[PDB]
Amino acid sequence: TPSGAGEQNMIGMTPTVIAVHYLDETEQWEKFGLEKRQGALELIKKGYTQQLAFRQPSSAFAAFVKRAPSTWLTAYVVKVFSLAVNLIAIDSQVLCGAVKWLILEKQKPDGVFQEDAPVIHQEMIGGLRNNNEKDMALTAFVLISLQEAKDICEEQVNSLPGSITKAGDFLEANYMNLQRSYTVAIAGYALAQMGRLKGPLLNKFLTTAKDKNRWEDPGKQLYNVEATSYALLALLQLKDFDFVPPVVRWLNEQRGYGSTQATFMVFQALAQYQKDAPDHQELLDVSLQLPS
Amino acid sequence: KCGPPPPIDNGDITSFPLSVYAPASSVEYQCQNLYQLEGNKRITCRNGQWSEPPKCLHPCVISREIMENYNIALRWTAKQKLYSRTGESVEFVCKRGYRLSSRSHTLRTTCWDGKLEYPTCAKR
Ligand SMILES: CC(=O)N[C@H]1[C@H]([C@H](O)[C@H](O)CO)O[C@@](O[C@H]2[C@@H](O)[C@@H](CO)O[C@@H](O[C@H]3[C@H](O)[C@@H](O)[C@H](O)O[C@@H]3CO)[C@@H]2O)(C(=O)O)C[C@@H]1O
Repeated sequence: TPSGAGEQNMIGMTPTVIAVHYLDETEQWEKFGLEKRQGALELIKKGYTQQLAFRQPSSAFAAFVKRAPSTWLTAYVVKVFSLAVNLIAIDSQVLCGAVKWLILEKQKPDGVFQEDAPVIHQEMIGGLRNNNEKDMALTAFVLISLQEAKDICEEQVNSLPGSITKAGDFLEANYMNLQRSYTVAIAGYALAQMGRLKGPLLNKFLTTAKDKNRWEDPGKQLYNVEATSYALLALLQLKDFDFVPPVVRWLNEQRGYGSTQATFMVFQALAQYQKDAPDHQELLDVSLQLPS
Repeated sequence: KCGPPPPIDNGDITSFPLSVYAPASSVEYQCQNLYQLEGNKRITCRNGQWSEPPKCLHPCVISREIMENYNIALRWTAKQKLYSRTGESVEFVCKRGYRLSSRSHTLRTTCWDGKLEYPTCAKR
């Protein structure tokens, strides 16, 4: 066990939250063992409660009490807690306080989100660990988390929709210059979610894929799994079910250290694919993520 | 007794909102990073009514785009982009061998509310 628990606890929360989500969304609890749901819910509660000890007076999070808070970690907390809101009781002040800190403290005038205190455990951030296009990649990552929180917090936090819009403008204004498939996939999901992916941008998003079935860049393949998952989420937003089956097959065929993001994103994307797509293909195994 | 506090652009209140506020009670605003509160940061529940709320003055964004033009580049640092608060100054010199063709002072300016007037330096 590595030491900075504000981060490590989130690494450990991740498998359970996304497994439960997957099984809820695809309604596959009967097959897996419906008896095991209550136990998983309590494990999620215990992750959430443990994370609270790393919540700073500012409502931001960091690996330790006296480390500066991380923008990335605070946004990953918002995303994970948001998937759990109807799984356990998540205090809105915790979730929407973290959202407000992002908006008030870490967003730059042109919409960019900035990281002033990177996470210690860089393996937990997946393909963000790249240094080109970090403004776009991170801004997309944070905006995706803001999108998840919009309906819980729009009331508690009035500045949220405009900060959302301002992040989208920045993504839209720079999307065409992008070179890396990872950024194209992650920013493309972020834009698609807001319906703001179209014209040359949509074309660029779709034509960036290889073999009409993956988004990839030279490097750790775990980053391409995570990229393609975003891409699959962007396609589901677009309702482009024609483009989807080869993507799903390539992802399904890709069944560790540094796999928090791959795991989170594959299970999210494949859950939504089965939830949304008419006569979807038969799909992988959740007990790895959720043992007993 | 007042309802929820009004919104302001590029800012929000420093506490969590409630549905009804007893009179006498105040809340403060804060602007987003690099935005400048104009007016009183605090409002009060005045006979079932909010007192007046502040403005947030825009910073000024200095792009690689704007740079390539007026033929000025960054005097001290070499960042291809820079943000300036209202009430704060930036400083350029001219591009690849030009003269100052604007006013008898303008290389040093005051970003105010998103407005910043660039010096122009013309070719040769
Ligand atoms: C928005 C912003 O960043 N405002 C800063 C600016 C900008 O960073 C800069 O002007 C852009 O090129 O810097 C300011 O401080 C400088 C100012 O006091 C000048 C006075 O002419 O001196 C600079 O320090 C110099 C020093 O004077 C030199 O002798 C030395 O060779 O180098 C030093 C640093 O390189 C200050 O940086 C500014 O007003 O321009 C302060 C703004 O708030």
